[PDB]
Amino acid sequence: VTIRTRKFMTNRLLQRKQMVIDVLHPGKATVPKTEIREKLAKMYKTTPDVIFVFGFRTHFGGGKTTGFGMIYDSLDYAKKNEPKHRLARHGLYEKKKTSRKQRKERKNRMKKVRGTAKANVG
Amino acid sequence: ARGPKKHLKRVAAPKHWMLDKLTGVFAPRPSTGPHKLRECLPLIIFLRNRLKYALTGDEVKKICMQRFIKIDGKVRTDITYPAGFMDVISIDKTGENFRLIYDTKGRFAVHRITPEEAKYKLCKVRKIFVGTKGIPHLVTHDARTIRYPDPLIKVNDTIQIDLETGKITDFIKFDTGNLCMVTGGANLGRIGVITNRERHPGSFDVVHVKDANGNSFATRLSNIFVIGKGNKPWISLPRGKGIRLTIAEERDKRL
Amino acid sequence: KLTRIAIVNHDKCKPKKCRQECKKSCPVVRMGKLCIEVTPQSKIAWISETLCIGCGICIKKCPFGALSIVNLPSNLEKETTHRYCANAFKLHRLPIPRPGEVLGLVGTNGIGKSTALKILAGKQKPNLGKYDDPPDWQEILTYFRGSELQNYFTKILEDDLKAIIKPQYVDQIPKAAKGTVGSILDRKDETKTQAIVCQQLDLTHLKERNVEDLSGGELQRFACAVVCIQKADIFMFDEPSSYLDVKQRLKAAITIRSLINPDRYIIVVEHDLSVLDYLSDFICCLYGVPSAYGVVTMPFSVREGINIFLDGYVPTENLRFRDASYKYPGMKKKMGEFELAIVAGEFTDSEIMVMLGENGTGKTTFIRMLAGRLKPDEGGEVPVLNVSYKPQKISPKSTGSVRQLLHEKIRDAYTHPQFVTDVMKPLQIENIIDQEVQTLSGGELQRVALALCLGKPADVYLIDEPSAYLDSEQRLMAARVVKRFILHAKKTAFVVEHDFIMATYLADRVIVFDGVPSKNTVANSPQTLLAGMNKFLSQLEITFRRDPNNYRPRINKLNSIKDVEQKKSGNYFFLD
Amino acid sequence: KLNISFPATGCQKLIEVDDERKLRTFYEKRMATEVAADALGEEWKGYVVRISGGNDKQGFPMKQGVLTHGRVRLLLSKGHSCYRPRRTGERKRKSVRGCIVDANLSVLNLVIVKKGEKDIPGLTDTTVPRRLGPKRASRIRKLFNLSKEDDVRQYVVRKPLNKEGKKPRTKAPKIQRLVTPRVLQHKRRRIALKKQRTKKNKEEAAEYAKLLAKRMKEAKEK
RNA sequence: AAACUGCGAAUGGCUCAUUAAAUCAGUUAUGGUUCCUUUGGUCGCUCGUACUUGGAUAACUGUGGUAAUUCUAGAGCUAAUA
RNA sequence: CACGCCGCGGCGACGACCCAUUCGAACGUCUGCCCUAUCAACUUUCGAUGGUAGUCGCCGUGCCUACCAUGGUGACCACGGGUGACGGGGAAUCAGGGUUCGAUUCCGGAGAGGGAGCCUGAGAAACGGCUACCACAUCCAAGGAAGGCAGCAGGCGCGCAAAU
Ligand SMILES: Nc1ncnc2c1ncn2[C@@H]1O[C@H](COP(=O)(O)OP(=O)(O)OP(=O)(O)O)[C@@H](O)[C@H]1O
Ligand SMILES: Nc1ncnc2c1ncn2[C@@H]1O[C@H](COP(=O)(O)OP(=O)(O)O)[C@@H](O)[C@H]1O
Ligand code: SF4
Ligand code: SF4
Ligand SMILES: [Mg+2]
Ligand SMILES: [Mg+2]
Repeated sequence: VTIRTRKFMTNRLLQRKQMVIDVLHPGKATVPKTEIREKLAKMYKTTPDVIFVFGFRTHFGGGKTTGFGMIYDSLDYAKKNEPKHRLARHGLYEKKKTSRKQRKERKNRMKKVRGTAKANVG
Repeated sequence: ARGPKKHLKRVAAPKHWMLDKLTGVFAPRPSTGPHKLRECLPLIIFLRNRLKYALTGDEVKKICMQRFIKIDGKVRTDITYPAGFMDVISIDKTGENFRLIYDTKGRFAVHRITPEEAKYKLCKVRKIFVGTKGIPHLVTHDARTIRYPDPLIKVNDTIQIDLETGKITDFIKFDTGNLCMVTGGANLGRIGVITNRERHPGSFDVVHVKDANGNSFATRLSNIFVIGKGNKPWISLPRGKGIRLTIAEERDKRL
Repeated sequence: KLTRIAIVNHDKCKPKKCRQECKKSCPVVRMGKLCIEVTPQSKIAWISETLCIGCGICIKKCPFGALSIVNLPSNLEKETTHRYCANAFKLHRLPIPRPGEVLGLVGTNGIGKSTALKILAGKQKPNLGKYDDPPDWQEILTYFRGSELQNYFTKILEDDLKAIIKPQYVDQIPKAAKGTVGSILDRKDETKTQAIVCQQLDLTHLKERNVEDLSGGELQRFACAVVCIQKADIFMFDEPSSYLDVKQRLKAAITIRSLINPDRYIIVVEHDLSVLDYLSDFICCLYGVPSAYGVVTMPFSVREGINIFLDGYVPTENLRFRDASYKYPGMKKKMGEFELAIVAGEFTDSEIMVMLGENGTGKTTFIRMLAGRLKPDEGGEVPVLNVSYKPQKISPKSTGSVRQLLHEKIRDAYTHPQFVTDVMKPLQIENIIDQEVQTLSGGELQRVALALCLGKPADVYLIDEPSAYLDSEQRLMAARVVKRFILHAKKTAFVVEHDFIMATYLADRVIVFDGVPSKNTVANSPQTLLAGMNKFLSQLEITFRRDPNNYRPRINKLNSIKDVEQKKSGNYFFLD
Repeated sequence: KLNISFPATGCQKLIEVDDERKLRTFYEKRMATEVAADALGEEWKGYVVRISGGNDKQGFPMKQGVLTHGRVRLLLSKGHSCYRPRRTGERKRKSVRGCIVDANLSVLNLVIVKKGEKDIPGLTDTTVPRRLGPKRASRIRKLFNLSKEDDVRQYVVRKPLNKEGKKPRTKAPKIQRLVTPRVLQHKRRRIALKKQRTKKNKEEAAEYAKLLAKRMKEAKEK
C-alpha cells in the first residue's frame, strides 16, 4: 500500500540502482512482490520487469515489511548481471533437472572408458 | 601440512577486516602479492563490505572481469589481490579515487582523494644495494624494484613516485622534525612529528613521536612511515587526522 | 531383538592345550544346563544352539580365540515396511533400486519376493504394518524420510517414472488376451522398433498361431517380449527362467541388459542362478522364516552375492540364516502347424526316462499320446492299465480345502502307512492343508499337484516340469522324492525337466528331441546318459562345468580356454 | 590363432591355424625375427612374415626384452610397452610374457615383410587410402616435391565427405608452420621490444651518470 | 564430443594411537638454507633453412587376446607451447 | 586482437637464466610440563662429550666415515618406569588463594591396519599414489586379478553411552 525506500545507492558498475524497500501494509497480509514491482515501477518511470526484488521479511506485530530491490537499466544488463535463480523466478530462465546425483554417477561411470565410448556410455 | 596452505578461516582472519561470524566458515585468503597477509585488504572485502557496490561474492567478480578497477593505475582481475597503505584504488566508470590509509582506530578507511592527486604515492625504501656493473637498486615497501635512484637515498626514507611511469620524483630523509605515520602495532594510525630515535646494536630501534595534541608514543623503527617534510603532510588525511581521542572524549564527541 | 548364538569353528579350537576356559566361564554351564560340552580328550568344543543365551561371556575367556558370536534371525518388527493381514506375512524392508543396472533377488519361496515388486512399482501403497488403519501417501513419504526413495516414490506418484512388471503367473495370460500374437503384441508397442525383440528372443515364427496355442516355454518368451518393447523406466522381471531351456535362458539374459538405458530402472528376481552371473550387476538377498516374515538385505555384487547365499551366512550383518551349503512304435501328429515324427524306441520297467528338449519341440505332445490321446497314425502303444498324468499348466477348479481335495477325493482309503513318511513328510503339504487350493501361489500349486500324481497308483507316471515356480532349495528335495519312490514301488516313470542339475541326477535313460526347433521335429531312439547329454549339449553348443566345492553347474564363456578344449573331446559335461 | 597384418595396404585377417606341425618354423625364435613363411599353407610362397608380438595363453602381452618361455612380473613405467599410467610417475608391477615364441600362445601377430607372388583373399585385393593426410609445411612440401618459391597452400590433400541427408562439402586441415604476415608481425614486434629495452637502458645510464657527477660536486664541497 | 599438452590432485576433511624438554607457547635468529605462484627489476650487455628445421606417438580407422580389471597387444594415419 | 603507415609499428595471453619480496617450510636460542626412589647413579671407541680433515645434505652441525682426546648429565631429581597424556588458546566451579578438566569446530603436531622403501613434483616418505613383508579379507575357469571409511551417510562389533 505504501512503499518507502531506505538508503539509495545508484551503482554505475553493475548498471543498477540499489535500495532497501519499506512496505507498510497495516491491515493486510504480506503483499506479493509483483505489486511491489508495479508500485516502484510507477514510482521510478520504468517498466516493471527490469526491476528485481528479494528477501522480504514481515516484522513482528503486523507492521512494516522490509527487504531489498534493484532496478536495472535494461533487460539485457539484467540477463548479464542478475543471478539465474532470480531470473528463473520471472520465467526468463529454466534449469535442466538431473540434478546432482545422476550427474555424479555419470561422472564416475565415464571414467571407466576411453575414446569415443564416453559419449555412448551414459 | 606437507606443502603451502591455501585457505583461511573467518575467526583467524585479521581483526581490522571487520568480518562477521555467521556468514560462512571461510574468509578470503589474500593472494600472494606485494603486501603481507595480516596487513592488507583484498578487493573482495573492499568492494563488498566497505563500499557496498556488490552484495554477494559473485558480483565482485562480475565487477572485476569487466576491466573496471585499477590498482595503482594497473587493471587487476584478481578479486583477492592484496592492497594496502597508499595503493591508489581507482575506479574510472564513476570517476572516484581511493587511497588506502589507516584511520586512527587502525582500520583501512574509505578515504577519497582528488583526481589530480591520484598520479602519485609514497614508498618507504627498505633495501639499498648495488649490482651488476655498479647499478644501484632501490626496493620499496610494496616491492617495487627501482634501478638508478638518487644517491642520497638511504634505508627508512620515503620517496614519491609517479604512478604512470614508476620513477622517483623526490625523496624525504628520515629525521627528527618530519611528520610521521605509524603502520604498526598498538599505536597504529597515529600521526605526529618525530622527536627521537634510540639506537641499539643488534635489536629493533625505538622512535619517539610527539603528536599534534602533544601526547607522545614510541614504536619500533620498522613501523615508522614518514608522510611529509616538516609538519607538512604530502597526502590527503582521514577526517580525524590521526589524533587518538580516548574513550571518554570519543563518547563525548558521539554526544 | 536379534537372537545371538555362540559359534565355534573347528580350526584353532584344539581342546587339549588351552584348559577349557570357555565352559568354566559360561553362566549357563554354571547352573548345570550344558550349552557347552567339552573334554580335554576331544577335537572340538560343542556349543548348544538352543541353550546358548547369546551374552558374550565365553568369547573373551579363550586362549586360542575361536569363538564367534553370530545372529540368528527372528521376528524383529524394527523398520517394518508392509504387512498383509491379521496373523499374516510381514515384509520388513524395501529393496533399493538403482539407475542403469540390473538388480537380482535370490532366496527361498514364499518369503515375499513378489510383494517387494508391487510396492516399488506403484502397484501398492504399503500400510506400514497397520492393516486396520492404513496411513495414506503423505505419511508414507515421511517414513522413507532421509532415504533416496521419498524422492523416488515422488516420481511414482506423479508418474514421472513409469513402472511395468512382467507377471509371475505367466500361464494365465490368454484369458485377458484374445486373438493372435501379431495383433495383441503389436498394437501395444508405443516404440516402433519391432526388430531386436523377436531376434534376441527367437520369435516371428510364432506369430500366426494364437496366443492360446503356445506351450509353457513359448508362453514364457512371449511375455518377455511384451514388457521389453514398452516405453517406461521401471521394469521388474518375475522369475524369467521359468519354463525355459538353457539356450533360451541366455538369450533372455542378454535382452534384459538390452533394456538398459542409464536412466532406466531394472530389477529382476531369479531362482536358477547359473545365468545370474551374466544377468545382473548387484544382488539383494531375502532371508526369514517362509511366509511369517521376510527382510531384504543390502545389495552385494554379482559374483559376491551368490557365494554369500550359497554358504547361507551374510557378512554385512552377522546373521546366519542357514547352516547348510514295454515297446511303442513311432508316429506322426500335426496339431495344426508342424509334425513330430517319433522314431520307434524301446521301453523298460523300474527305470527313469528324461526328455531333453527345446521351446516347442514336442514334449507336451509326447506326454499326451502316452495317455492315449491325439493319435492320427496307425499304431502307437496303449498302456493296459490307467495312467497318471501331470499337466503343464494347472488352472485348478475345486471345492474348498485340500483336505477334501487331496485326502477324501483321491485314496479316501489311504495308503498310509507307508505313504506319508516316505512321500508327504518331505513334501510339507501338512502345513498348508488348512488353506484352500484357490488362494495358492505357484510354488505351493506345483507342490500340491505332484502329491496326487505320485499318490495315484498307475504303471507309467507322466510327470512334467517340477522345476517351474520353485526355489533352488526344494529342487534337490524333489529329486530324492522321485528317485526313492519309483525304484521302491518298482514301477517306471516319465519325467520331463528343463533344469540341468535335476536332469543329471536321476536319469537312467534319455529320450532326445532332435530336428529344427518348433518347425519340424523328431524324437529319437532312447540313448544313455553319457552320450545323450553330450549329443544334446552339442545341439546347444553350450558347455557345462562343476564348481568344485558346492557342485554347481556353471556355463563356459562361448569361445574360451575351457570351452574349446571341452568341445574338442566332446565331454560337454564330465561324469553326467 | 594368427593375426596376419599387411602394412602396405592396411588390411588384416584372423585365421585359425590348428595343426602344430604346421607351426614348427615359428617356435624357439624370438620376436621381430623374420621367418620363412612357406610352411603353413600353399598360398604363402614368397611372403616372409615378421613376428611382432602376441598374447599369452592367459591373455597377457609379450614384451621384446623379456627372454623366457614363461611369465615374469616387471616394474613398468611411462614409455614402456604393455602399460599406461594413471598419474605422472606411477609405476605398477605387471605380468608379461617373454619374447620367445612357443606353442602356448593364444595369438601370434604376424606382419608380412615382403609380398610374394600370389594374392591372399582378404589382404592383397583391396587398398584403403590413408585418411587425414599431412598437416605440417614440410611434410606437404616433402611429399609433393615443392621448391623455394612454391606455394604450399594449393596442394593440401582434401577430404571429400559425403553423408546421406547432408549437403556435400570439401574440408581441409589447418596448415601449421606456415609463414603468414601474422608471424612476421610478431617477430617485428619482438625486435621492436628489443629496441625499446636497449633504448631505455642507455638513456637511464647517461641520466644517472649526470646525476652522480652533480652529486659528487655537492659531496666534494665538504 | 574425444585424446595429446598444461595445471591441481601436497590445501580441505577426519581422528588422537604413538609422543613427558619431545610436542607446544611467548622470544630471538638465519650473517647457516630452499621457495611453484603473485608483484616490480632484468631479458640487440655475448664480437661468434631463419620468409620457421627433424623424428615420432595419441584421438580416429582396422585385426584380436583374457573367465576376470580404469588390462591393453599387433596394423594403418596426422599435429604441438609434447 | 587491432589494423596500417613509406622498411617501421600498437595492445595483449604464454615463456625463462637470474635478482627482489609474497605465502610459507625446515633447522636453531633463552625459559616453562602431571605422578613415582618399592628407579641413585646413568651414558661408550660400532657415537656417548669434544678436536681436525672429509663424505652427505637444501644449508649449520657426530648427520656419517677416518684418526685423536676422556668426556657429558646428576637429590637444583639425571637415568628408568607410569599415564583412561596430543600441546596451547580455553572450560566448570570460585571471597582471596586454590583445585580439577581440555579427544572436541581456532592454531601447532602426528597418522591413515602394523612397519618399511620410493616414483613424479617447487612442495610427500603422499596412502581418495606405487613397491614388497606381516595381518585380515573378496572374486577364480584355481592359470590369476584387486584391496584399505581415523571423508559424508550407512551397516557389523564392542558397549551404560552417540543422528538420515
Ligand atoms: N491348439 C493349437 N493350435 C495350433 N497349434 C498348436 C496348438 N497347441 C500347440 N500347438 C503347436 O504345437 C507345438 C506343441 O508344443 P509343445 O507341447 O512341444 O511345447 P512344450 O514341449 O510344452 O514346450 P516346453 O516343454 O518348452 O514348455 C507348439 O510349438 C505349438 O505351436
Ligand atoms: N493378500 C495376501 N494374503 C495373505 N498372504 C499374502 C497376501 N499377499 C502376499 N501374501 C504372502 O506373501 C508371500 C509372497 O510370496 P512371493 O512374493 O510369491 O515370494 P516368491 O515370489 O519369492 O516365492 C506369500 O508367502 C504369501 O503367503
Ligand atoms: S573354546 Fe574353550 S574348550 Fe574349546 S578349545 Fe578353546 S579354550 Fe578349549
Ligand atoms: S553366548 Fe553365553 S551361553 Fe553361549 S557359550 Fe557364550 S557365555 Fe555361554
Ligand atoms: Mg516372485
Ligand atoms: Mg512344456
